[PDB]
Amino acid sequence: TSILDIRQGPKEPFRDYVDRFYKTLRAEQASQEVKNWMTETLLVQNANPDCKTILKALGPGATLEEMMTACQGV
Amino acid sequence: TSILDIRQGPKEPFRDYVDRFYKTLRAEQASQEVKNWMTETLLVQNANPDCKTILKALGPGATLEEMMTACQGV
Amino acid sequence: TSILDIRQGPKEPFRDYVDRFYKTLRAEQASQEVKNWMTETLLVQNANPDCKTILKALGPGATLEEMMTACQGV
Amino acid sequence: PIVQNLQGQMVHQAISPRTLNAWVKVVEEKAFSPEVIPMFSALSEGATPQDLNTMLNTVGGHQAAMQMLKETINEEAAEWDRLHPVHAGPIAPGQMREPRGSDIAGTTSTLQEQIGWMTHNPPIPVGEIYKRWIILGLNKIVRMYSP
Amino acid sequence: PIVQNLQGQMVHQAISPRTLNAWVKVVEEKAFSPEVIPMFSALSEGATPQDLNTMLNTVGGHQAAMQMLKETINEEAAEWDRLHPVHAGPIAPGQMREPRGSDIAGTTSTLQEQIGWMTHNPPIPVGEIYKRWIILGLNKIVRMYSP
Amino acid sequence: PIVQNLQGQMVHQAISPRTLNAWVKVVEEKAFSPEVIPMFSALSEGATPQDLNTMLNTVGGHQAAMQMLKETINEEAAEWDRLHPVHAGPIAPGQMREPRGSDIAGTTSTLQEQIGWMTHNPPIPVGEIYKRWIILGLNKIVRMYSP
Repeated sequence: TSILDIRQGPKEPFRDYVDRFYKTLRAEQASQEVKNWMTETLLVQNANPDCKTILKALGPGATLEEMMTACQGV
Repeated sequence: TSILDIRQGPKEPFRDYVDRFYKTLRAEQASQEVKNWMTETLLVQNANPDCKTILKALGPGATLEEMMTACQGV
Repeated sequence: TSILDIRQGPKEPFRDYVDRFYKTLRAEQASQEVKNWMTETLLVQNANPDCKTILKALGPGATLEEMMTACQGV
Repeated sequence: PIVQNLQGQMVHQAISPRTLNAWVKVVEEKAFSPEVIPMFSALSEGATPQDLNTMLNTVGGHQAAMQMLKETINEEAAEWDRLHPVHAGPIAPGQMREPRGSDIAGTTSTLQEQIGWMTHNPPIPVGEIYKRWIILGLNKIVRMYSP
Repeated sequence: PIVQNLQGQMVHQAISPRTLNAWVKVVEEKAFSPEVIPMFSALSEGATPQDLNTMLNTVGGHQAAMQMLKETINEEAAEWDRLHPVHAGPIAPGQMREPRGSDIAGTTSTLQEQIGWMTHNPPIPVGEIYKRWIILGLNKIVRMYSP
Repeated sequence: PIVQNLQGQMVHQAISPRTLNAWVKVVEEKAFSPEVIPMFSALSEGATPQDLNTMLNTVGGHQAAMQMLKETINEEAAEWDRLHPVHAGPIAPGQMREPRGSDIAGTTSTLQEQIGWMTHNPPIPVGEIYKRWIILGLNKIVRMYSP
């Protein structure tokens, strides 16, 4: 399965999705800079509308514990 | 789960509750003095009315074997 | 469970009871003299009427193999 | 633990994983049963305080008991400090310092310090002092956890 | 790991498969539970950075946590470089180079280099520096993964 | 593998059955998962080419992958021969011969020859050259077997 095919379900907790992401990211062998680009970009983009909304409110500069606690009720 | 969310059931033995308390207390990383404050305070406060009543009769200065044997029939 | 609470059933073989006794006696930490007193006293006292009757006929001075073979059919 | 080497000196060697796991498994299977105390005693042969905290800290479950023990270890330690006062004047350059309750509990002492005390001549049995506190506290537990 | 040989010198020896598997099994069974940290600490006794990356890289599952840890290891490493600046002028022929955050993380250093630093006199405890970062990052995880 | 003996020399010793079985079990359980590569790397510490063919030949199952790997090993070997031409004139009596791709793959060399190259001064790391080919071919597999 390709990294672009990794997406969050409509009922799937973000948490279970983030695990899937760094597992597939774990099978990507690209430069770190590209993998940083993938992190800030693709993760949020394939996140579900309800959490996506939430993550837009965190702004930039956000870290994984704060994202992970931010989308917990969703 | 937060330490404030730890409470004793209406049919739950105190013993099973005290185990839950020092497990969650085991995941708190606060200063010892604060953790002493939590011990004397929160444990009794979230204890059930029947045992709570019992524990009020032990007075202060009480130790865990005496609390644990005090609320055994409850 | 306390040592005073150890008693022989009405259908329970003595043997299974004597095992229970020296297990609980194994969790008592008292002086040997007191534990000797417990041996000659409490064991027979909480023994069932049918075997109790039997043990009264052995008299004093009796040892465990003779008690254990004495109450075997009971 | 501190063991004797082939050369004929006492040196520290680490405790083994299937020893560790055997300690774990005993606790899993026999919980508060009395057989735990001889068992402990055998597996604590030649052990340091540091190794004894390792064994206590690696427990999972029975946290009410683990707290009761801790509090017994500190009481017994408080009692060590009470009974044995600190000694007169400054510590000699030629000598090493006397232990406190917390050095016996392993807390304020380092490993090399724990090896100094035990290997030195006369040796001091800080393991055996902690061992009695553990066994004493084990009696407390056993007596309580009897039903 | 780097262990003491019978002859009385510190030499490297490889870590054992049932040690490896015991590390695996702990993670399988107790996931993020606190007992993992003393457990880790025992199994990391005398371990190299190289062996510590081996242990982290051999994890399967919990990839969100594994990424959070990585990022903590790099932060703690970035902080090592910040706090300890590089030293004045060229490196002496008679001496060996001071480590950076990435040498501590094992990344920029070789094994023989990791053995130079630890075995040399004075020795530098690059294991124990990485160990705190691992334990610190373990606290982060434990605190998050509490429910 | 070729290990250091107590006397302070490098001698060959055989690999252990529960090491062998641990290699088998990894493959059984985690198939093409990435954790297989650090795992491999640890269990290949100090290993010969001969031992590496033993490990590859003892696989059961996943024969499409095993063939892809073989063919990668030969490609990487063909590339070794290309990049490193044979040397000028006849082989010296005082010296031992340079390896080819097939000596690295273990095929054309004998064990004593594999021990000559590795133990001799300078030593040549024919294990580490095969190891990269294995790891490279492992990447090929991992990337393909991603779904």
